Amino acid sequence: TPIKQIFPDDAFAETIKANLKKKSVTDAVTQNELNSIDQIYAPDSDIKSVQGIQYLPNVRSLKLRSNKLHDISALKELTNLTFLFLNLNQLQSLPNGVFDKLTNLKELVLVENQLQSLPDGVFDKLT
Amino acid sequence: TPIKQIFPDDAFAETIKANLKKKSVTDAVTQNELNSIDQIYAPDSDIKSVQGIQYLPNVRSLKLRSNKLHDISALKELTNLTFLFLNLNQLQSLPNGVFDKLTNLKELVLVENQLQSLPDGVFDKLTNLTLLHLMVNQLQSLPKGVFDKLTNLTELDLSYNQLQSLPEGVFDKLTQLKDLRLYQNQLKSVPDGVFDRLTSLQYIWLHDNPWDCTCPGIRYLSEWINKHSGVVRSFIPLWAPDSAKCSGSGKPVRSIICPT
Amino acid sequence: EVFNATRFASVYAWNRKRISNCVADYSVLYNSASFSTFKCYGVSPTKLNDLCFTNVYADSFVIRGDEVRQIAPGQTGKIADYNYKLPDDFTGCVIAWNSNNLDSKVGGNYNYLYRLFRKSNLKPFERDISTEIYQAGSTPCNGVEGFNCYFPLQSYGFQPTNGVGYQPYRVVVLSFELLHAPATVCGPKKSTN
Repeated sequence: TPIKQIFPDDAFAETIKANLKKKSVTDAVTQNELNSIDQIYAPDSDIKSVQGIQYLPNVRSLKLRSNKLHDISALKELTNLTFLFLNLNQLQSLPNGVFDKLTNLKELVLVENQLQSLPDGVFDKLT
Repeated sequence: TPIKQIFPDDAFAETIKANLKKKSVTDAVTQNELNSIDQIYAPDSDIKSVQGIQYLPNVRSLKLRSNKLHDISALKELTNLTFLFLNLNQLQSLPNGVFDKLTNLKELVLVENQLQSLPDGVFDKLTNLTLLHLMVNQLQSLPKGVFDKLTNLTELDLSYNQLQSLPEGVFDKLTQLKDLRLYQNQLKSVPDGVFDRLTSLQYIWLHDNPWDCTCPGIRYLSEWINKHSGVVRSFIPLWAPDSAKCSGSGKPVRSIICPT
Repeated sequence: EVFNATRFASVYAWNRKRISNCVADYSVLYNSASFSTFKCYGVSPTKLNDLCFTNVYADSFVIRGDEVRQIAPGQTGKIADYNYKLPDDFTGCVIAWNSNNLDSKVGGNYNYLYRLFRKSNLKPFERDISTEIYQAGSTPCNGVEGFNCYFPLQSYGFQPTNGVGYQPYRVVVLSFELLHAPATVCGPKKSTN
């Protein structure tokens, strides 16, 4: 049964239901089968609302061509990432405590690092 | 008005979501429909913590499961928990004062309890109970006249206990002994004053009872029931006529002179 | 052989019958009218011939006679949770036989010992007619007068003038499934004039 006031994203849901080219509309829906995609490939994907993402752990790398998204919430409890690409020019600080479990990161790109000072023991555990 | 902050714990929120088959957290419910809800299905309940339930005092069906929490002393501040139906002996410590507030309960049975000190006078003023359970009891002494006004005893379930003795003259006002069995027991004292006016009795129970041979107490009744030995049977496969044998003396019947 | 046997197999010696290619004569028992209380709902004359279950998967459980009418939604108990869970599909034919009157013997009936509680349930896709015994105490006293022992063998109380209200009842569940399996007969027809 159709329910109103559920999906905030129109373009994202439309492209999800269109790019896959499903057989028909009379099929059922679930969450485990829908969330089989862990790497989202959507050009200029500007999804901001990531609150309550604890029910969707399988995603690891999120691509965002959203220069406007300056929210620190994207890195408060997102510690499963292995790649970084943020065009946040006015980045004058880095959140602390995210290194508690970050051991699956392989390659990162940190351009325009305006940090004139560095913290102690920042790389100490990165053996 | 939006209501949030309902689930503080992250894992408890997921457990509630899985148990109550709620897909999302943006759904709306009403009080009148929930009040009519007398069935709640929360299978595979991974209820490790109880924090967060204090703000929902209007639930008719509950669910509780804890295999590690032996200190349940938090029950004192817990007003809405009525469904306590679990079977596990792993609970070694028994909290005190469980019965002080637990009056809102609908169904609650408990067996094989390690209650060392059973409070005296449970039936003082609470006479509104219909189905009473006297299961796994240890009351060794009873107040005198505690059952005076309680002439409404109709349903009696006294089996499955560790009863040892009975007070002197407990079933005095009770002149409606209808159905009772006294096996697997260790009775010490037979109540007195129960056969004085009970001369028009129609049911009598004497099986597996050590009647005293002290003359002239029960000699008449013993002889009368012995004369009708063709009806009374036993449990063990032994010669029935030889069962009726008084202990100790061994002399014949006609040679006994009853003193005094 | 079963429903007309004097020494009826007790509750602990029940037998499961596998019915194949056999059309049960429901029109005989259902119209016998020997039992006044025919609270059997679910059968119809126009759908009687199509009740040809290729694989009859019938489940049986035990309940006391006085508690059969005390079933209401939103209620739970250990009797139902220890033998078989009762769903909301309790509507069905009450196949209850009265064999208590046919098991009367001179000298009293002290050998009939019923077992109300079983260790496990009738597991699916498996057959079990075992006679395992469950005791209610850990340390056995073996009849010696002492502490921490009880008797699970309750006296039957078979008085000659006792009440007749202890008649047991059992209800079975019959659901039809159309799987990938053939069939040959579903019902006969009565020859005309």
